[PDB]
Amino acid sequence: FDCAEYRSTNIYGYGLYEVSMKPAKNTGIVSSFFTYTGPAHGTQWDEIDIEFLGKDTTKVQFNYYTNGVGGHEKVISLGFDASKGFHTYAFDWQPGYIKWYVDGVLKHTATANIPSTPGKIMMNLWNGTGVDDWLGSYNGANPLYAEYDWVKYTSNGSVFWEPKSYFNPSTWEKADGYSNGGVFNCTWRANNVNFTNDGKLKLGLTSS
Ligand SMILES: [Ca+2]
Repeated sequence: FDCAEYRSTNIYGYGLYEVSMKPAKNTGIVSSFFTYTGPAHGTQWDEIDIEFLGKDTTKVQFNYYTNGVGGHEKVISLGFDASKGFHTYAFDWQPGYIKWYVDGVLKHTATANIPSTPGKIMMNLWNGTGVDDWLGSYNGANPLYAEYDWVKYTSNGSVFWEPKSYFNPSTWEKADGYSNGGVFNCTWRANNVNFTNDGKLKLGLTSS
């Protein structure tokens, strides 16, 4: 299986991160929006996540890692099926808290051991292996898509607006030609990152 990952080339810090998206629906997969920096780049592993488990798109999972330590998973019920339309998901990341919102409504707050290292904005779609309890087993269904209409990052003195109508190499990069291995049971392919004519980033999960 081939999957997809899109990531910023720059780093961003504290502020409001918003994305308008529509995750894919299927057992065994995840569609995400998150920030990330790792020892892979050094720093210290700090990451804030919005993950949609395809097994049940009526919920969304929030989580974070501070210094390689995670386990802050919070599953919230949305009140609607996320895969049926675009909604706005955001997280307000400040030095002493992370606040998550759905369509402008506050849904979760965290104040413990909050990350502080600036990272890249990343979006991916992938199928797991060895985590059937978390994601359900992946059944090989495909192609599957996760779509993103726009991304916005607002700090108090700047705004990063990305409407996703075309590929901009100075700002983003596509993952390609490798697998994360581990529970990621797919290889990242640049060809699986496409832009629709109407201005949406469309990540796909396909066979091969
Ligand atoms: Ca757009």
